[PDB]
Amino acid sequence: HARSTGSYSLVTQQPLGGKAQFGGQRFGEMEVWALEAYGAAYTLQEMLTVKSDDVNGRTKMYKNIVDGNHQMEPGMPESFNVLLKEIRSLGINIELED
Amino acid sequence: ARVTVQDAVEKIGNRFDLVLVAARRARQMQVGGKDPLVPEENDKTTVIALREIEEGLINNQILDVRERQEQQEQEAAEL
Amino acid sequence: EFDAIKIALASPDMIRSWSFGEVKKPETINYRTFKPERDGLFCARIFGPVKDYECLCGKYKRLKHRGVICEKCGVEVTQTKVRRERMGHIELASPTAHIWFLKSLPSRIGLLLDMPLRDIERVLYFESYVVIEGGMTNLERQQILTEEQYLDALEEFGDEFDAKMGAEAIQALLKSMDLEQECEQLREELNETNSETKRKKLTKRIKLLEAFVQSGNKPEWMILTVLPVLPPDLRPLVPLDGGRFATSDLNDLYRRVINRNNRLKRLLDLAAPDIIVRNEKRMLQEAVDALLDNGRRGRAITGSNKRPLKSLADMIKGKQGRFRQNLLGKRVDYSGRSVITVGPYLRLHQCGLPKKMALELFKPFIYGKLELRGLATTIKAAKKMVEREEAVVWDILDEVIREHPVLLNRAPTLHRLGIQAFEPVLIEGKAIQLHPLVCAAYNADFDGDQMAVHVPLTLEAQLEARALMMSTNNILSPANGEPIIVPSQDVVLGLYYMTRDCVNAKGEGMVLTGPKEAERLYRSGLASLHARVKVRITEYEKDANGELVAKTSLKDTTVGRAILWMIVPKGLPYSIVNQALGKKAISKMLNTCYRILGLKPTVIFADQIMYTGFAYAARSGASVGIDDMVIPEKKHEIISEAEAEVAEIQEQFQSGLVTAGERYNKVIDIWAAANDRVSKAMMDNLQTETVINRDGQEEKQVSFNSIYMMADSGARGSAAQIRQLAGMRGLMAKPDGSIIETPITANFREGLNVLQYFISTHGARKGLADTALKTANSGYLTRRLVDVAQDLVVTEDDCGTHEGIMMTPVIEGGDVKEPLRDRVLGRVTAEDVLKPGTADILVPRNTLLHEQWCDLLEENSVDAVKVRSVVSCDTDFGVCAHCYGRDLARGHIINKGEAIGVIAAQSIGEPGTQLTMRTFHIGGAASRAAAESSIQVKNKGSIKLSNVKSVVNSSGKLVITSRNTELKLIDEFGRTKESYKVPYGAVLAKGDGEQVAGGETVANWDPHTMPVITEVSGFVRFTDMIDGQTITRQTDELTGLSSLVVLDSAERTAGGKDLRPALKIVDAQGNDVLIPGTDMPAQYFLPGKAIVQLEDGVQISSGDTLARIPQESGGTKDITGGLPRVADLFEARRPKEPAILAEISGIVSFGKETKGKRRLVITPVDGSDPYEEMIPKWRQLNVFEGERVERGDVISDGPEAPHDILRLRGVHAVTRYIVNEVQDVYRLQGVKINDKHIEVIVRQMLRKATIVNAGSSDFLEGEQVEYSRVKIANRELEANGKVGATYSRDLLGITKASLATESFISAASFQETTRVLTEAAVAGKRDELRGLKENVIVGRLIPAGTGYAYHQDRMRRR
Amino acid sequence: SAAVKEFFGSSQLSQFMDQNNPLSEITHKRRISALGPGGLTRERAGFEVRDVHPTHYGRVCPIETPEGPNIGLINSLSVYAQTNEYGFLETPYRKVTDG
DNA sequence: CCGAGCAGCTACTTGTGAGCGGATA
DNA sequence: TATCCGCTCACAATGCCACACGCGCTGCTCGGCC
RNA sequence: CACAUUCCAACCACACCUGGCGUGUGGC
Ligand SMILES: [Mg+2]
Ligand SMILES: [Zn+2]
Ligand SMILES: [Zn+2]
Repeated sequence: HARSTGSYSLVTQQPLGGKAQFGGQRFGEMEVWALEAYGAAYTLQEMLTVKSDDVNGRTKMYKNIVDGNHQMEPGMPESFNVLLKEIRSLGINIELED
Repeated sequence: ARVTVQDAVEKIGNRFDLVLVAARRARQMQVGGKDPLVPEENDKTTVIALREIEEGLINNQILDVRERQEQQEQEAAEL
Repeated sequence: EFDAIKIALASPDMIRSWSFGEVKKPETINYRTFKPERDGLFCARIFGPVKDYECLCGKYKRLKHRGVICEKCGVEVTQTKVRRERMGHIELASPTAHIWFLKSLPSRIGLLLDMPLRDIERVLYFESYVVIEGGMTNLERQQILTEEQYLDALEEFGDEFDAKMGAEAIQALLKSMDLEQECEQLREELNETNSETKRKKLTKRIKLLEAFVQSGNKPEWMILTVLPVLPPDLRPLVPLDGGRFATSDLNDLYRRVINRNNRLKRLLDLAAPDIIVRNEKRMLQEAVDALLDNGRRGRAITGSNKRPLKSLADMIKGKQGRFRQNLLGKRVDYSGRSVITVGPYLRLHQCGLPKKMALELFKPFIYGKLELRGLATTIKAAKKMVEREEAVVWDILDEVIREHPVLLNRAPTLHRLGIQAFEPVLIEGKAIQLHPLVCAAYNADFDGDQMAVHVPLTLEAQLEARALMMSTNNILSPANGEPIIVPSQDVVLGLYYMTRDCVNAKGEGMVLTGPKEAERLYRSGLASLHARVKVRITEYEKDANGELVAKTSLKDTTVGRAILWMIVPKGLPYSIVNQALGKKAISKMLNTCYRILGLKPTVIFADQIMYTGFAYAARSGASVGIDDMVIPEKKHEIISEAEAEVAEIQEQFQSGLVTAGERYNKVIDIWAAANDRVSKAMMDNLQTETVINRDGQEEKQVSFNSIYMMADSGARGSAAQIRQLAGMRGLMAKPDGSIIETPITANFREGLNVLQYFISTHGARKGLADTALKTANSGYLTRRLVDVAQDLVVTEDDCGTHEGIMMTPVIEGGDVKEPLRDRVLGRVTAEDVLKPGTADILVPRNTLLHEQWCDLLEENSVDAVKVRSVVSCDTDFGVCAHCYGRDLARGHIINKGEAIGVIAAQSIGEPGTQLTMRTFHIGGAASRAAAESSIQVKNKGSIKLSNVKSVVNSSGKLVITSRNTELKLIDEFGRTKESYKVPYGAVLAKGDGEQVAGGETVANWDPHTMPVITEVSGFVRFTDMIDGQTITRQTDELTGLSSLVVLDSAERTAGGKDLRPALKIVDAQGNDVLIPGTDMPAQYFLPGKAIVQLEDGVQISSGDTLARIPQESGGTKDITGGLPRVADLFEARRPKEPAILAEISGIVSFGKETKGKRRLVITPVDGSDPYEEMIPKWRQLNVFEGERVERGDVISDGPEAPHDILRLRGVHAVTRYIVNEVQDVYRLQGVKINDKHIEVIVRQMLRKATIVNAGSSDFLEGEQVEYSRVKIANRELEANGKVGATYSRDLLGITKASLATESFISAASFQETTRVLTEAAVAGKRDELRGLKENVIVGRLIPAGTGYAYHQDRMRRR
Repeated sequence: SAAVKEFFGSSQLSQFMDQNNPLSEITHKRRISALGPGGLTRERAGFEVRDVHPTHYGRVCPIETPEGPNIGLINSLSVYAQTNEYGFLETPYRKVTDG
């Protein structure tokens, strides 16, 4: 089973998996550990948000690739914003600085 | 083609700066519109960049010099 | 873009500012129409337009009315993505408390309000009043009362005395609380009081108050007055099939909360009775604090299916919160998964990939390449062509994967090799063809394993995968310098068959010109494959410079070696091929090839090795058969002799001479000897019966049996496996762990009995379930270790220090467990290594230890070396490259940036899959006693005594009056080879510096007698020993002379407690002996349980056991050295019986007896006794009242604790002990791990510190401050004339280090989410996201790999 | 009726048979579990329930067990094993006289 | 009417760590 | 009044994949702006 | 006078789906 670009979950804009639904695979935490044990900082940074979570980054990356542009934009992981909003829903205030 | 990069690690200080300068060269060759200084053999930009780095005529200092030179050329043309 | 993240409390005004409306209707949507409600949980004007650029009323739907609101609904027409961030609020009528700040254990309010949590809970659940604004009343202002205590006291005062019973009461208490006044009062109280627990409570309260007043927070904000709500689309709610909708638990939570709030408002509007409104307030509090964290209050309410409900806290904690499921590890696009398959033709650098998989993965690249050529003008045409899969798209797919590598990944990832990079070649099929020489590193067998594939997708990514993650660039394991590309069973079996020469075959004795002619003659069939032939080789040797001198010489070798010589490059000599070429042989061949020729030719060398091995193993025809496994003909007679022996043993037992225990032991040892004999017989049988006539009579050679070829070559079979196969299985185990007295006298080839097979499967199910249970513990340990890790990277090139650790080859137990070389290889020396020759600088400081360096060091016979370490590096927030050493995967020093912690945690957790959980190995499973103190020796050397304190007896031996004495053997070169612990009172038949041979006993000790041996001859008297008060007379029966018994502190009454039995070595005149050198009276104060058989007035000997005090020896104490052992070692947990040490030096004594337990006083000559201690009355005392010992010496015999070790021996002794213990545990199994990993692990483990005296520093004495922070503060103070601080390093368990970190997000990702979140919120903490994991959770570049330089560039900006 | 229906339809023991071959049917109907109500959980089971006892001879097979999360908790009844009237595992044995 | 909120009809883990009495000198 | 000890509560236990399935009923009472 | 836009021969925009969570079973 494989997936280039399919649907995304509604709770958070993350690609699905499995074979029944057209979803990819899960980059497990041990995989992240093995990647950061190597170098590949750009590789992890793209595998985390550009290919999975960036609501406005994956579309831009696809448009660049189909136009012959192998350059990326970091943006921001959507699930990070989901966690921000979830903690904000509680009685705790989190905030990004300058 | 390219199978090993050990000689590149011999020519550059480490592997991180090596891959950084290789990515800069690949960006210059693919979207920057620069010609490869080594005749390719049906290879991607990464392979020819690694080859030109291994030949010893392209590194971080040389890339910075080339960037400064193209900047100077831009300003000379603006005159 | 943005800097560090800040977290603090949420003020009600801040919540109202966040809110874009208030939800009042508890309805979500309608049944007939799917449009949202007016102002329900799902609203339009509060959160946003449910559709893109379309209002709710449909008035403003065009792209030109966007940006304004409507006139009836008032919805700002925009995209629906705005609903992802817009929030509302609920205006709570009765302010409630936050269950997090109330159930933190310790709760924030419970410590801030100096009130027990029980009373706060009583007040919160509306069952007992609490008074406020006491003033002129007789009651205390903070006292609590019940309903009766309120109604009986209301008549005393009703105007000024008030007592509320809600969260509003504690809210008013918070509002009516001063910060500076209470802080000053508590500071004065801490300065005036003198206690331990009270002082700890006071300093915790003052730290809490400081965190309040310093950070921008206010206490009264803890009482939630307004409730923020979760954005609607983020709430799981989707139309299911039919009228039912798939909702979320948070929906029901908010529903019930709004309902209870509305009911409470209605009850307040009608002025309900006090009991009714208080019950409604209690119900609303229950609703809100179940919405916050359900199940924490005690009653886990359910919403549907009678299952525990999901609250907001559940969406963060555990393995299913945002951190563990949606932040750290996320599902990625352009990924695939498929079963693995052996690919034997592809090169080591490449791999196979299915055609359909490659097509589905690289769709955007194919679209781009189609749009490039004049093939597809738009995306629709290219998509249709790809779906049709015409003949014009396959070449495009071949071109886009010309040099575009991918990433292969195993499902369980242990170390860096869990993900590798490979160039894909397209194959027609549905499976992934994998190289055989890398699956071994993957630990992936081909029995149905499924692996994943990922795409780089970026120029930087492709270049990194080709440069770093490529298989060729990873040939040395990051744990040990051993090459991880060691060949597998098939290729090594093929090569062993190719090189195993016979005595007579086709073409034996002829001559060949070169290897090509040999290969021609072999493939022609005119000659055999293995036959002694004289050929001519043309080898090449690397000179001092880059020259390859050629030499042609006639050798006499087998045809197989000559043929294989065409594969090895020119650099290697011929002696590496002129062998049997087993597993170790080919491993060392590949190692030498990589060492001499580098990396570039080694890859193709290994590829050709594998190709030739596969080809020749296929051409050979290796096969195991029934006739291949031979049974020893004399096995039957050995079995009959063994059964006769066990029958005569049973006869002896029935004769009543021998008991059951000795009978069982004899049977076990007889069966073990018989099994060893039959295994040796099977081996020597499998080796013989291979005779071939070469113009002679018999030329018995190495056996050519296929099973022997598979076993001896180390390909797949081992000695024990083939022994269980051909010979008898031997002994088995019972449930408890013992060995059954009836062995398995059968084998696998022969029929196995029913009961024998039953016992075998019973014994094997234990080991089978072992790994299935232990994999979870291993994963948990790996996660804990990596969470402790990844907080340090190589950020400096040099620290500029000289401290390190004294590395020396451990020689405990046997001769030596490991040399010094492998323990210093790949490191840098701190000081000048001193050769045995005086004043030698043969190894200068600050130099990396290469291969030739350690070779010369071993040649010079160096015993120990001070090597740089990580615990000694002074780098702040990281380590320096000049203190770690070699990379262990590159042939050079470590670079700058690579995360040492992550690779260290991975290399530590990898052998977890090879460890054990529990076994009968508890150290003395067979037998252990102090009578073993008869210490022999293997080799010849001179004796050396450490901690010298001993005398000589009149019998000619040497007696030892100490415990810390150590015996060492100095060899003929000067180094140490044997080291042993000299027990107290050992019979040292030798002397210090004496030359003794090997094979003789030098010392011995009594098993069950604590010696009180004297120091000089004299006369003994009953000094301070009165019969009937301190001693008793229990007459002997078999010794003639009776024994005077002494009672312990348990049976002795109070009449003899103040009298301790003593022995005074006096002369004939009356004055006692004087110790030579000092001016102290010589007496031995004997404790209880002393057996004095010696009479009075008799001339005692120098060093004779007078009072035989029986010890408690005879039991096992070795805690099982499995995965729990290393887990408890890293967790720094204290053992059951911790071996207490000596805090201060000097003499010791016993004071107040039975103060709950025994007491003890330590009085030194220099200082006083400011430290008392409690000692149980069931633990033996090594030191007595008269013996003076140095601080840090053992008192209670047993397992030691790392905390006391660190606090009484320094930072180096504790880490040396830790690394020695963990390396012993790992080598017991047979797995090797470099010490640098555990070294950096422990270095990270002791990151925290405490203060003794504040001095001129700003940190208080009762604050656990970070080590590097207080260190840089001390540096700043050293720059001036002020004293820095008095810091003390304290060790904690690995799970605590992931929490006591300046970064709170790194701890929130770990377990214990709620408490760490509350602790960071109450203190207004802000972390500079300086690390790796936090940089992932935020989703940016990591300051470890290639992006580390990027971070440096970001630091130069600010 | 609702209780019986939910017990027969949705429980830790009611499961649709693995209808792929007669062997799986036989080994699934002769399957003895330690989970469910009144039994242990695979998450909280020690090394004692997993191990097989010599008393398991002829009463439950010691070599048939699903390797993985539940080793020893899920077993299969012996061939000649019978259910005692009281609810125990009975094994047949031939009576042996003097000769 | 509609909708929404609420009422009658679990215990073989074990461990580790921290907190709360508690009782004894 | 310090302080060790006993009882009680919070928190922890892979990872993936495949399949299957599922959500207290009926009734009663109170409240909402075309 | 001025701001700001302006609603209709093919077609570009109006697309496409349940890991909420649990349990059970099986495999590596
Ligand atoms: Mg497998
Ligand atoms: Zn509208
Ligand atoms: Zn350093």
